[PDB]
Amino acid sequence: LPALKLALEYIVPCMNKHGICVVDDFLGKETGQQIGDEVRALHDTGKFTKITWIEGKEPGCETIGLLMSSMDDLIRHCNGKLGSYKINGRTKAMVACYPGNGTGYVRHVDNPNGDGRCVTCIYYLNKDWDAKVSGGILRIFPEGKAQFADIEPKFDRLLFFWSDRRNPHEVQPAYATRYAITVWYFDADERARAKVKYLTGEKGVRVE
Ligand SMILES: Cc1nc(CCc2ccc(F)cc2)c(O)c(C(=O)NCC(=O)O)n1
Ligand SMILES: [F-]
Ligand SMILES: [Fe+2]
Repeated sequence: LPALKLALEYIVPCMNKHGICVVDDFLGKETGQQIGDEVRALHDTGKFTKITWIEGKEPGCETIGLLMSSMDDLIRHCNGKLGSYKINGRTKAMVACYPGNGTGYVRHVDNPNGDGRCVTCIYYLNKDWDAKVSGGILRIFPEGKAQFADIEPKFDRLLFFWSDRRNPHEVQPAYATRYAITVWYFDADERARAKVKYLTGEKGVRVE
């Protein structure tokens, strides 16, 4: 369970070099399947509008909370070494469902205009996923780098990449149901001025 070694000796150098880092078998089969059940259960609450946002404290979402906690640990152990960013917080977890009728997601930059988000963190929970059959590959186009990077939404896979213009990415069509959980980490300075100019933050919330 050497998270400090994983962070300093793998995640950090990997991100500084490529701006993309893949960590396989993050939480183990049992934990990953637990997350799968929690995520599929979100449907029966009618939470999906498909995406839903999870804080982690919700009843029936505590394994998701475990994942988020683990994610936070790795980031905490990195602190100060991921670029010149200073991570002071994150978003809630966004749970995405691609129904699997050829539905993907068009090429886009997560944070093109500086809303504070510096690192994207994705966990995939698709048990026995085969991208040969079911597709759903995430293709990232790292800025200036040669070829693109194809990343299978493999079960229990954790992915990190820069959120800014350096990593335009698209999700290729899914031919089976494809779930992912995403958290975005905030850089202190970028986030500070983002609250100044954008309708983001607590003030960004609608009241009845
Ligand atoms: C469903 C989904 N939505 C967004 C952005 C939506 C958004 C817009 C504004 C916001 F403020 C917050 C979120 C993504 O970027 C990805 C993605 O990149 N998936 C990669 C993957 O699953 O492999 N998927
Ligand atoms: F806030
Ligand atoms: Fe994205």
